[PDB]
Amino acid sequence: KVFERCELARTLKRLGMDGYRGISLANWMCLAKWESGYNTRATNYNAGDRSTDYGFFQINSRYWCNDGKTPGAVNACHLSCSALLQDNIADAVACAKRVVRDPQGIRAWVAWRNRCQNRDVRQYVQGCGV
Repeated sequence: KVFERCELARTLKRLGMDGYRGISLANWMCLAKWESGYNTRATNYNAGDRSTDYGFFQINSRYWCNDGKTPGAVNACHLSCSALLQDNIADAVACAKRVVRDPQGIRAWVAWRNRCQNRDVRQYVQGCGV
């Protein structure tokens, strides 16, 4: 599913993502925009460590989900990676909350640091009424 900007903003909000652990909704939006363009079926394989990133948040299989084909994988989110390619984002949001509970916070995602950190991200939610 390819969410439309404000449709995702409103949903992330009802799922308690706005201000989750100090992270603004505009920031979760910025991450999602650069990670998948709001596409829940997005995937990216990493030849280096043989892992794959899944979903709109691009959650990696080496540490967060189990896809059954990644060496030395840990399943911190305790979920099949396939659960993160679904139209219903409840599981992706729950697993994103776990990722940010770690010391690094949202800085775990390189795209966020390169494209969102310390920048104006208000555009991501302006007009959504959130």
